[PDB]
Amino acid sequence: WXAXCPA
Amino acid sequence: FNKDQLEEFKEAFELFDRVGDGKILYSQCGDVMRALGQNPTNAEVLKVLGNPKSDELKSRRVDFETFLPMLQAVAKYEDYLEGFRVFDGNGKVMGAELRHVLTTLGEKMTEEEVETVLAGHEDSNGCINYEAFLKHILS
Amino acid sequence: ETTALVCDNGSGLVKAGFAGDDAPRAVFPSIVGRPRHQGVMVGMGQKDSYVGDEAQSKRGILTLKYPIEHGIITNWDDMEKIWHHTFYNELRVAPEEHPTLLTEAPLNPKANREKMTQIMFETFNVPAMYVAIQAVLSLYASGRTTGIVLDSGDGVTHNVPIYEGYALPHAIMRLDLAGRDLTDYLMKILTERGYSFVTTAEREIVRDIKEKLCYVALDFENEMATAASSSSLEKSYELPDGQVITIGNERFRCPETLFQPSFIGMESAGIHETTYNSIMKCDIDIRKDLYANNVMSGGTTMYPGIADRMQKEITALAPSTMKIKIIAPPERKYSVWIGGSILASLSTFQQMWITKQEYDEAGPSIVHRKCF
Amino acid sequence: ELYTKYARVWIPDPEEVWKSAELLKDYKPDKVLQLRLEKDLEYCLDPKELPPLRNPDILVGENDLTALSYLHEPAVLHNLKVRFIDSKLIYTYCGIVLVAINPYEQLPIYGEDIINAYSGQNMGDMDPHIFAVAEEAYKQMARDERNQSIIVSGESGAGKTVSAKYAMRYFATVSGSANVEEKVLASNPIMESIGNAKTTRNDNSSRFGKYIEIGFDKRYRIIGANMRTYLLEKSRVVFQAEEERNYHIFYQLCASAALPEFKTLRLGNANYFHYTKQGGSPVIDGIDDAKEMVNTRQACTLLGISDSYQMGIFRILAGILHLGNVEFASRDSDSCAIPPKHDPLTIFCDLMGVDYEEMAHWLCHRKLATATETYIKPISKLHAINARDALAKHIYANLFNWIVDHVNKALHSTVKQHSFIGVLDIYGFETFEINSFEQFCINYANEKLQQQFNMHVFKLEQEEYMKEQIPWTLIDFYDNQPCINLIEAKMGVLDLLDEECKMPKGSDDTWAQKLYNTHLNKCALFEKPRLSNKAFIIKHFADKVEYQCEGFLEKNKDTVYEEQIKVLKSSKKFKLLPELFQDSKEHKKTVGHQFRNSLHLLMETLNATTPHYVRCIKPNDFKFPFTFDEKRAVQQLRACGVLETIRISAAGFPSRWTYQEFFSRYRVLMKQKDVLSDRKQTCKNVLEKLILDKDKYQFGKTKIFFRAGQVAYLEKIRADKLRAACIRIQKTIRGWLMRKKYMRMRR
Ligand SMILES: Nc1ncnc2c1ncn2[C@@H]1O[C@H](COP(=O)(O)OP(=O)(O)NP(=O)(O)O)[C@@H](O)[C@H]1O
Ligand SMILES: Nc1ncnc2c1ncn2[C@@H]1O[C@H](COP(=O)(O)OP(=O)(O)O)[C@@H](O)[C@H]1O
Ligand SMILES: [Mg+2]
Ligand SMILES: [Mg+2]
Repeated sequence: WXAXCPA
Repeated sequence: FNKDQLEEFKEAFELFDRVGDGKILYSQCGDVMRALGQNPTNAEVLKVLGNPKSDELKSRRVDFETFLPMLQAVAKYEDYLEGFRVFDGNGKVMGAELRHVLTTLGEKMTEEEVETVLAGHEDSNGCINYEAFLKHILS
Repeated sequence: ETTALVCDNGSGLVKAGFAGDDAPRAVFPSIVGRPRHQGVMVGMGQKDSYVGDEAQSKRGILTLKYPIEHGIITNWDDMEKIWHHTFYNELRVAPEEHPTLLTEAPLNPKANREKMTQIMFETFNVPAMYVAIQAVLSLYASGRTTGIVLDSGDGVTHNVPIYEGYALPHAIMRLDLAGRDLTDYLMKILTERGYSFVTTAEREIVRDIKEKLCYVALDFENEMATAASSSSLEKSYELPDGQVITIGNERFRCPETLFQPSFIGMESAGIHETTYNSIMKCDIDIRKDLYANNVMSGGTTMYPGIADRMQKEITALAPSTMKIKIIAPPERKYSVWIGGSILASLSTFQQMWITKQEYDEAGPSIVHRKCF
Repeated sequence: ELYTKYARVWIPDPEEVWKSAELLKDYKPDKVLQLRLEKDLEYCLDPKELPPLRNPDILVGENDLTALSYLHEPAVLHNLKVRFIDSKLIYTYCGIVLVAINPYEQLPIYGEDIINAYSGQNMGDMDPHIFAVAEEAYKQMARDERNQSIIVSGESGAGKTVSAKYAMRYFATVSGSANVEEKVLASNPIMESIGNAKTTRNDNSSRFGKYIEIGFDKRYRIIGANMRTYLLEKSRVVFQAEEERNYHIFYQLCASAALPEFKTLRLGNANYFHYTKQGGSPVIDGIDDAKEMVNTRQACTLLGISDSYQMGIFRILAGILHLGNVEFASRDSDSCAIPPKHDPLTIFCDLMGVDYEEMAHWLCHRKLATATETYIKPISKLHAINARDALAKHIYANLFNWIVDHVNKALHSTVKQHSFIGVLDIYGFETFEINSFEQFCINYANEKLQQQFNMHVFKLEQEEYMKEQIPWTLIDFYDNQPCINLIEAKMGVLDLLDEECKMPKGSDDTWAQKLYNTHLNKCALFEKPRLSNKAFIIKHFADKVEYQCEGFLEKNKDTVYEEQIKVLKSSKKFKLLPELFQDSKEHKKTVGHQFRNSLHLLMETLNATTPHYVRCIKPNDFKFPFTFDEKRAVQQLRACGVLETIRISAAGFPSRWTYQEFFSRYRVLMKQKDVLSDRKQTCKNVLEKLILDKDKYQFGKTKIFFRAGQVAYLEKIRADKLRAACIRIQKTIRGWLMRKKYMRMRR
């Protein structure tokens, strides 16, 4: 993703 | 009309009086006018008569004095020729066609009147010289 | 005439085809392989990279990337390869000639739609395109205007209610659990039985094991008692090399983590409690008619017995006096594609496309306002 | 002025659609009208309108309806009435169109001497007759060697078959002989039995367009006939509205059933079966269907279809009827099954040589193939019923096409055809109290046919103008295309109809709603009925027609699952069934789409050709010889589009005269001041005087073209002049007879 999760 | 004319017309009127009371019927008035040299249409005759009903036209009787204003009112060539040239272009007219149009158009006449007027005026082919017939009937 | 292309990026499998027919004529994994080992032989025709079924055929030597993780496109340079391969190799069609329809999960980052549009207009010169929610397309697929759609593929799980064709955006739930992180859990339990699968190729072996042997327990504790007390439950699978592996409680234990995500260690509750919480976020007048239609979609819902496990525990949550009906057609793996195949063939939908004129006028920002 | 004392006018009447009057007072401009009738009346001019003003009697009864110097419903109806009743003529020309009135009586006119009398003439030469159109076709072909169409239209029973028969009899008589005519005529009882149905208004209505081609060799002798068919009304096979039957063959078959061979088919009575039962009306007055069966089999035998094939056809029709009784029990909202040992399906399999277990499986399931993988999944009772009815329709349409191909095999002959003349029996524009998908398709085909007619007549008028050296821009044109685009364009009525079939939980209610959203204020020809939400109105070329939405989705749905026909193809019990099927997207097409394609193939076949037109009308409801009813005739002149052809012609220049015939009539009119040695310039001077404006009339090379009003006005003034002359003559003649009578009175 951009913050929380990895993608 | 002068006194002489009124006297001649009254005498003629009295010749048409078939009852002796000095009167004619309304329906004879037109006939008397025609006998005196006028050529009014049936419409003109009924108009000067006041568009009479059948009953008074056939049985009401008028003397010369009442007839006279009507004669006055009615009283007060090239078209005739063109009218005949309508039905022609060798200057002739079939007798059958002239008979049909005179007995079926306009103020229709009887077949006997047409036979009477046409007698001796048609040639062997059955053609009428209309200029001669017109001059003849106008003389 | 001219006929829309219909494409679903998903995660894992790509599935693509022409609108107005009944199943996709290209299906292949969205996978890019690059060769890592030293190449010795000279004049072998050795190649930059492989896509889809090529990469899995040769996957011994390769490293396998997935460019889409959790329904987000993480790498674009691979994804352009995957689309290029789909249109030219898989469909053998020039994309100038056909409008294209593209598919996405809800609540994913805005810029995913911008870039996914920009690449389709600028590089392919696709004459018009639309981007549609997976869940919405599953209703067109199953033939309803009403229902709560539970959808899980690889990557993202999401729930959307729809009532007579009005979506209820405040009640959409999304969960990252499904599909890949079941397999990453299955690796870790298989290690407990003495087998170790690390490489990206072994991850594809585990994924095939999962697809063959897993099934959802009707009661998890009863069946764990049975599998402890018995060998009756135990099944064996032959690895590609001909070694043979034998699997007990692990096969039901793996998909149970969909219902108890605490096993992998996520915060949130399982798919049933997000389904019930989603209905709870709907206004009380509709709820009966969402309980009366529940539509499962995408391949992670294919596990045997998952339907009756849902109906059983949702019934236990729900008010007692109501129908709970779970609808799960056997076709459901392709439902999102079939629904987009239906949608793109409607006549009303031909006004809906983003056309190239509109992109030139507005730039890719238009996709937000024109599309859902 | 237009209205005068002693004019005549038409005024409306309930008993006979128009009654005549004389106008008893001249018009004065304003509200009140005094009329005298065939007996005394007063009438209001106001709702402005003035009543249609009657033609002069010299024009009444003329062979050409455009010779009339007023054109109206009443003037046309009167000309046809007097020509039929007094002349006992049945043929009349309107413009290019020939109008044919069914006499229900034999006439001597068809004799071979009259056939030879028509041969080689032009049309204008000779008094109207059906032979004149075939003669024009034949010589147009001889000259210019484009193939020829002759097109015959009107409600069936207006005589379209006998109008074809005489054209065949003409070509066979003139060209020399090859026995086509008798063999083609012998085809009719089968193509009727498969193609004709009862309807609420009618019996033996042909529900399909039948195109016969007559072929010619390089001598222009008859080689042979070819036959094609178009626009089959497939939906009638599975559905009927109240007081309609299915196609005759189903009933003729049912009435056979007790006869020895058909016993093997286990047929019930005519209303045992779902497809025959629905309409209400298994029996017809004056038709013995069991008798007509014999004539059908005999017409098979004379065209060389053996009883081996004949019992195949009747087995297939028993197949369809038994199939219709198959009935589904729903075992879920999403699934259904055929209840065990279902007797209709048992008999259907025993007839068709297929396994009960695979029909029963495939009827309740449908099958989908990914490239690697295939899924077999259930379908609702509603889709199962739809798919069964689509199978029954698809069998029927294939059987019909096979019987047509075998008749083509009988009729074809070896010689390579140099050219053909082709004769089209097709149904006319139609309206009933209730209108439905059948009427919507019939009226759309009749709008394409009307668009051809209207454009061909326009083109011929541009030719006729420049042959007479007149500027085309005077010529006006009228266009169906706004309505055609309304029906068939993208976002049209048929488009959204085919959309609502695929849509999830589409229905007639949401379809009607989609129509009202798309068109209701945005298009001029589409109108919602004031008090209903389930109907719409189309303004057609002839008329406004109100359609109910209620049926269309269940009639327009067609899809056929491949697995069912892939079962039927397997059948090795009897020869014909795989011969029919052996023949992919088309199996998904709706009925409205298959109809629109069949209509495009028809319109291609006609646009290749040069047409000629015949229109037929059925003058009384009850087949009385040489009796006429104005109230049917006014209907059928609309149903044949004649009255819009008349409204088109009455604007512009409907009246045409040759200078010599004009001068022949009107020497009477003009005085010798103005006659010239050029009659043409003479007549130009005459009209320069006697009509105020050239805007009403034009001069060309050989003819004067007048707007509708002008000639009757001239006939007024000519007749009144003629009577003026008569009056003066006859009064003078009578006056001279009074002079003679006065001379007798003196004697
Ligand atoms: N010129 C004519 N001479 C004699 N009878 C005629 C003529 N025109 C029509 N008919 C009659 O019209 C009736 C019905 O016309 P016809 O077309 O023969 O009926 P059909 O066989 O059902 N064909 P159709 O109803 O038009 O599909 C028959 O009884 C014919 O005899
Ligand atoms: N028949 C099956 N049984 C169980 N799991 C499956 C099955 N088929 C696919 N899967 C798993 O589900 C995921 C693929 O689902 P899919 O619907 O193709 O994803 P997407 O919707 O992103 O295309 C993968 O993790 C795959 O292992
Ligand atoms: Mg007929
Ligand atoms: Mg007949």
